Amino acid sequence: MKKTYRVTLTALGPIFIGGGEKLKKYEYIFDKQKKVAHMIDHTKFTKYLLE
RNA sequence: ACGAGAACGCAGCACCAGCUGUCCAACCUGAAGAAGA
Repeated sequence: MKKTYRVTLTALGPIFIGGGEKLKKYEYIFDKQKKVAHMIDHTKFTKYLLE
């Protein structure tokens, strides 16, 4: 008979799996001043470009 | 100078009454973004 054993994932290491791909820095910011990176949303960017 | 002549087989009348094209059934099965960029 089926049972229930709850399991967790203490991902001590960083993870990568594929769901898609993106090209060079045309919609994401790769800063180097304070060493941070950024990825954009969609709707706010659309409104920003509209204005 | 016909066993003759004259004489609508015609008049009234709903192929109609009741009746679920319904019942059961999963659009379901099997299938890593890796890899020497």
